[PDB]
Amino acid sequence: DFNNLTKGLCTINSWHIYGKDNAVRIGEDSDVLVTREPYVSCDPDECRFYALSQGTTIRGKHSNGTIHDRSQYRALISWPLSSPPTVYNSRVECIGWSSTSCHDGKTRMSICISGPNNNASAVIWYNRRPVTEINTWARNILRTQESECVCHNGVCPVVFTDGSATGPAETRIYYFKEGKILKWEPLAGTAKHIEECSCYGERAEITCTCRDNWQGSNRPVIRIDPVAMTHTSQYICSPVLTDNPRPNDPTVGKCNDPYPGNNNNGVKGFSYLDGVNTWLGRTISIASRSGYEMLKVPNALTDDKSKPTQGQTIVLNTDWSGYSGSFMDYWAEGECYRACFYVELIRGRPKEDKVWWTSNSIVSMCSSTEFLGQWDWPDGAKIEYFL
Amino acid sequence: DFNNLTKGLCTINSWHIYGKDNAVRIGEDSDVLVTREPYVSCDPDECRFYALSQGTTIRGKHSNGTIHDRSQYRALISWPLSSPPTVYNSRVECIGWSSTSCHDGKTRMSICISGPNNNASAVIWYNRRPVTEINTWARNILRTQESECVCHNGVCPVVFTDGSATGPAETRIYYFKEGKILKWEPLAGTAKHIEECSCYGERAEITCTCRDNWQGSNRPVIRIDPVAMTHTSQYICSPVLTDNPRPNDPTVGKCNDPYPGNNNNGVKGFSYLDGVNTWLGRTISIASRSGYEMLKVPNALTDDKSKPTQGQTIVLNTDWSGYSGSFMDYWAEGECYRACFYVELIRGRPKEDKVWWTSNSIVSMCSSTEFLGQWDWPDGAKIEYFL
Amino acid sequence: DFNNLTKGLCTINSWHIYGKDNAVRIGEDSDVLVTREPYVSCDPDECRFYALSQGTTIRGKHSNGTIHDRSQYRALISWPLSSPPTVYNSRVECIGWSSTSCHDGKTRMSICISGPNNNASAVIWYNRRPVTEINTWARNILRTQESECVCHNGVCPVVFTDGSATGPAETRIYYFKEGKILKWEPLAGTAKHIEECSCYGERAEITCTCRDNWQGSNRPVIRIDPVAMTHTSQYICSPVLTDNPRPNDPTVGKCNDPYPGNNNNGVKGFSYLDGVNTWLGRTISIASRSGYEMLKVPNALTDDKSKPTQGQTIVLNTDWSGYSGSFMDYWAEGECYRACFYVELIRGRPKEDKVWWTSNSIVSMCSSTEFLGQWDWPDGAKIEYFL
Amino acid sequence: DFNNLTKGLCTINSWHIYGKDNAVRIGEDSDVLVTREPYVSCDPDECRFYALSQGTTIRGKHSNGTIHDRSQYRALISWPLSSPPTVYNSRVECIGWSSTSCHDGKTRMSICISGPNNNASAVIWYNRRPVTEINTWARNILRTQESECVCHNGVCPVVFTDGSATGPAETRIYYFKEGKILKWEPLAGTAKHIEECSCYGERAEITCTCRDNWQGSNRPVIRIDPVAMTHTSQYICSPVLTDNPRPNDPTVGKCNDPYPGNNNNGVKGFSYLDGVNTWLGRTISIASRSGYEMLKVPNALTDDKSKPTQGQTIVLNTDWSGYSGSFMDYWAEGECYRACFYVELIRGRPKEDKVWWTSNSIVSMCSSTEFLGQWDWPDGAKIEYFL
Ligand SMILES: COC(=O)[C@@H]1C[C@H](C(=O)O)O[C@H]1[C@H](CC(C)C)NC(C)=O
Ligand SMILES: COC(=O)[C@@H]1C[C@H](C(=O)O)O[C@H]1[C@H](CC(C)C)NC(C)=O
Ligand SMILES: COC(=O)[C@@H]1C[C@H](C(=O)O)O[C@H]1[C@H](CC(C)C)NC(C)=O
Ligand SMILES: COC(=O)[C@@H]1C[C@H](C(=O)O)O[C@H]1[C@H](CC(C)C)NC(C)=O
Repeated sequence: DFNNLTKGLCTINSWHIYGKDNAVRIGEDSDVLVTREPYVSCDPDECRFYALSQGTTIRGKHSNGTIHDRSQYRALISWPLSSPPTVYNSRVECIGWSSTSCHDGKTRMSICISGPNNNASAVIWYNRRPVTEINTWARNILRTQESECVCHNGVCPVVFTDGSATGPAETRIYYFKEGKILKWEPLAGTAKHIEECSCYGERAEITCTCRDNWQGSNRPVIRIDPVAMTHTSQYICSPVLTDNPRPNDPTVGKCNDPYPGNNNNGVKGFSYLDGVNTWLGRTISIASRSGYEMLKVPNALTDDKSKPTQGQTIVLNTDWSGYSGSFMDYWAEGECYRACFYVELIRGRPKEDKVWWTSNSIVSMCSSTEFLGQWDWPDGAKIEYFL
Repeated sequence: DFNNLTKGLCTINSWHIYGKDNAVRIGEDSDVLVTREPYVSCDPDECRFYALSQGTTIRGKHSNGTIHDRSQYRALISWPLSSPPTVYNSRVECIGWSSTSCHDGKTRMSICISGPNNNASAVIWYNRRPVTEINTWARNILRTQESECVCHNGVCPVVFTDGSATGPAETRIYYFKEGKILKWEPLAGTAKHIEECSCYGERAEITCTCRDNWQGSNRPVIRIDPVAMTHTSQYICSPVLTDNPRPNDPTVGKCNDPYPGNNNNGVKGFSYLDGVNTWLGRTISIASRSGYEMLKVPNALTDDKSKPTQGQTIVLNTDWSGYSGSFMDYWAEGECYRACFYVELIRGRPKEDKVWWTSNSIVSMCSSTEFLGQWDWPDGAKIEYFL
Repeated sequence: DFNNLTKGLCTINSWHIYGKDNAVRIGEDSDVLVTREPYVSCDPDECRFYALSQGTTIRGKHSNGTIHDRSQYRALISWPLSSPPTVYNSRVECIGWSSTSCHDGKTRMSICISGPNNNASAVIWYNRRPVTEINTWARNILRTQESECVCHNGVCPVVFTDGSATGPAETRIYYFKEGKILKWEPLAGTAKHIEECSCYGERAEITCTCRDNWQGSNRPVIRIDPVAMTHTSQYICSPVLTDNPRPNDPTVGKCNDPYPGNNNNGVKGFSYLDGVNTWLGRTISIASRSGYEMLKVPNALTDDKSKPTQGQTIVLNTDWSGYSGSFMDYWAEGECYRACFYVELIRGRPKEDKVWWTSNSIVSMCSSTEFLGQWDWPDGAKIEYFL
Repeated sequence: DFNNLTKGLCTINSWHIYGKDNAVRIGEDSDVLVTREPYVSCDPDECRFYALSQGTTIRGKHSNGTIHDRSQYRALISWPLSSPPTVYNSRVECIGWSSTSCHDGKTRMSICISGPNNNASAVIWYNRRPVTEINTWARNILRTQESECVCHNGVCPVVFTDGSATGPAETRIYYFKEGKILKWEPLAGTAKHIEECSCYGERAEITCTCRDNWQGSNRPVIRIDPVAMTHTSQYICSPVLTDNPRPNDPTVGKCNDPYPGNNNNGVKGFSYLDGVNTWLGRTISIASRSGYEMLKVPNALTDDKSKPTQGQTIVLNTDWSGYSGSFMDYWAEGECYRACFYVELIRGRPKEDKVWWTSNSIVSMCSSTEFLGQWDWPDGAKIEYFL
């Protein structure tokens, strides 16, 4: 049967290490594919790492220029937890340069979009075979979440966006079931721009924390109802701004508008909005994608004045970070859903340009009800060795 | 039970990306085997890429001279969809330099022919064990389809050819069932020469579009009946000639004779003859194997005057193409058979001779009922990196 | 159902070769991960090699400095028996720099501890998903056995230690069941210091032979009761001292105190205390970790005067050895539990410093009731080839 | 249930290609292990290649000196049919420098012998776990078949030899069942010396064709009865001598004595003694291990004057050959047992000494009832590329 979001989030008193692949370190001497936009996603019997390959190894020569986001050589691949996406272990889910993937409890739905900027198309795969296609509707880079979607009794919502990435665009929430479109609706609510949504589900409710790439430094939130196939948007009120770049933390935030200071930019990110048990993610730097932390910000979603009451350093401020998304092993044993997340430790261009490539590692963690000590999880590689 | 061709072809209003392995790109730095004559074929629980290995990696030194078609080091290998045929992932189906393979719904039948030009032999494997052998009957390079065959209630027809490749030869249609020969018949119909057939089945009918290597630029078609174990040959009337090389498109074509202009040459190819829902494949160039397109030519099979009413670019005219064959996931969910095909993106010799090898990548697509945007799918490699 | 320790140890009249991976030899030309602290552990349907990867290949450049014990790039990996821990075959059980792992008959429990020296945390995984966490309690390198634990009717005891490694510390015996803590107790008995325990079970009794890293050269023994969840500590009376370094063998040993001569040092080790059928392991050298032997010392556990009555050379005195732990295929056929053990053949730093790395191979053997001839099992590699 | 030899041999009117791995070619650029003494053996659901690894890749530096037969780094490995024994695909069955392996229909029994020349020991594994050990009985290199054994209703006979390899020695026929010794008997019959036996079974009878390494150029035959656990020895009467080196073919051969001309040497080999349907194998050269042929010698086993009535070239006289053994897919479909065999194409030392290694490829073929054309199957590699 299809998995149903019947549990709530477990209490998050800290975060324990869940997974790390050290792909860039290892890939300096093994056949590791170049990637970006990774994520983690579970099936009923296993969890795996996911990402968009560049169709080349890091040590390979075609790794030169992998700083590019959309090429015909990209594809969503998945592989064994905490292992490196290698040419021999990676499994191609589908071909494209933007994806999302989730398991409905019975089987998996993976979606890859591919094509030219002005005329791309998305293909929904279910049970490893293509079932539905969706053509661009705004003709300007059709794109999806870049992280696991969430299903409920067969329904798996997926947030898409088509149009400008620096002004109003056409965002849509699609409701699929066995790869077939049951219904889709345009973005409603007060969020003024939706990009790469990070989602999670619990108690029949799916919460996606995305990124306002044009005006907000205070990421938008899209709360979805998988049963009524309806949703709503907004922002995280809290003054603890979580995008990047982003102006410094104010004392009050905006709930239904983008908090200004930075335009036309940002980084995929996530959060766990669950009352007092609410945790946020943010790069530590406000200027670039470096260092990453988790901060317990009670009621951030609604308390336009909320500040951290606890936190945890994930990646030091002197180490490279990047994309961060949420996933949960919905098939795990227990009375609740252990909240997990991943951080993308980008290496290479643009920041480290003595190499011609751009790749990343992965570090993943899940919540603990204990109050555990922390450690920073760097990619670990030495660009020097790559010169 | 054995799968039965009980559906018709789905409407083809466009073509979506199905698979791509970027083997030559990746193989520049990983252990990827040298190949040619690839194809795609599905089982009830998965689909895979297939090809004739050269028994050597691309970066390997024995890759030197892999421009040769028949050596004792060749063999039909299959591997995971959209992955590169590597030394560690490729599975040897059988040994030979010409094959065909299909699944009857219960298990798979793969056939490899091997041996000296004047005295080769074919071996039919069923359920991964050899069952039947067939010796040359014309003593001049025994050869098969080079792409998936099609079964119906246990019967899987396979088109063979023995004799000259530049004049009359002995072509036969064999009817196997569990690897055993039930019956074989000589080529009947008006087709004057049959080489490397591309087939597909629907509504108890198997249609193979082959290539008249000696006189036709307008590929022959062999329509087979798996129940009555009888067939018939002809050509595609349409003036939209689909072989290569080939003279320019006339206004009227030949239905029961080879359309002249080019002799003793051509390229394996496919087509989907289904009334108005009829689609053709052809290299874009008329001189060499470069660029590839799909064109909706209603009734091409019977309308000796038919012209394109719609089309789609698969590979740009400035990129290398090659062999193209048809396959369909006959075990997919749905009311019809989604038509798919693959294009072989040959790299190396003879066209690109600064390297001593000849290999290829793979790009595969299946039909969509939507009207999707297009993108060209190049191999992606840079021979420069290989020097 | 959960496996139950219902058999006794088979008679040990000699030791036959069980497993060897020649990872350092092979890894000189293949992608083999750098490791340390290996072990062997069985499931109901297979046995595998285990170890703490360094997140890098031996030939890789990040192998430089792998002499370090705790980094964020370490992780417990398992792979196919007698094969080398490669980047493509190794499976990540969990992330950390100290582990233990056992199967309760139904599924496996693996534990990895990770973090900064002054504030680490342990994570218990059961059935491949995290279930329980345990924070440092003495704030000075939380650590576990470094070898397989043993379960009984669902209960799997694990010996931990936190605090100084050169003076009194806090050792605890935890009793888990399906990853959940049922109960834990502090170290009782007369053992004055517990480090890296090697355990085995038979007839409802679990016996762990650990290492007194601060004062004893005569390793301590912790006998555990999985049903009553109670234990007891002591030392091996025998004068045949089995740690390293260690003073020369006296005529009488200590039963309830550390036998002096060497302080603040040692090597993980094991033993089989079973009446007259009692066998010990020890490096042959008394100065460093080189050469390894097995010696039948009847009643060593209680006979403060016992001497060898038989023995077997495992690794010559002129070859590098290291850690040694016990495991038994508790799911094997037969009336008893064939005692097995592994020896870690460390290569590289500190002893062989012309290379910048530190890795190891593995050699494993199990007891025979026959009286078999012996052979020494060297790592086999040549550091010269690595320069 | 256990497989039972209930069929007879199919008629052998020719031989078709079954398997080839091109390991040395491929291994010039991929991580292929160095091996010798290969063979092929089937289980109820698959067939695989087997051999004794050298614990190193061909391109690896430890490949230097792999000309040696017994080292502590050797081990019996098995892998996917027609693929190369790679570091990532090879599976270690057991550790040793002499093996044999067969499947009784329920599970597999593999045996590896290891140790010093004057005091080795054999370990019998059943269902992948060690069960029985057997110590040397003549104290001079304990050794087995080097090719698949044959079982009947649970009983799997294995021919061993201990003592001189150039004079009388102690050969024994062991009868195992689930790895346990049921009974063993010393070599009886008129064969004066037994080494590396090649066996096959049909109609409750197991026939092993071995090699008289001290006096015979006309290989001995040991016919075994798996039910009565009794056997008998002899030689192949035929004057078509099949060992190597060997004097030229006489007109009459010896039935119960070694045919003289060459002493203290030979090559593992096989044959199919089945009345008129009797086929022999022999290197084509009489001086070294080069070229290989199959010859239909009716009644060779009993007709001390029999000459070839038909034959087939397997490997040309100008290509390297070596060991040859028999195997049959006893679980194949059909009314008879298709006779198969493998030839070891040794490369490197001693013949080709510009390299410091010694490895091999594999070529395998099975009988056809057809009269198929032939082709020679060379290893394919170019030692030049290895310099
Ligand atoms: C696959 O490429 C990415 O994820 C790129 C990576 C890049 C980044 O932020 O580093 O922006 C993503 C881009 C987002 C817009 C908002 C700039 N999405 C697509 C589909 O092009
Ligand atoms: C395996 O080799 C091929 O597929 C070769 C490849 C070559 C080509 O067209 O590029 O012709 C094929 C040849 C066809 C005749 C018509 C020239 N078939 C065989 C079995 O030799
Ligand atoms: C993973 O690291 C090890 O096993 C190290 C290896 C090192 C050795 O003896 O070679 O000591 C272990 C150390 C033990 C104390 C007693 C010195 N344990 C930890 C968790 O740091
Ligand atoms: C594993 O080594 C072999 O197979 C060696 C290979 C060598 C050969 O003939 O090339 O002789 C085998 C030798 C046979 C005696 C009769 C010389 N057997 C053992 C166990 O040492």
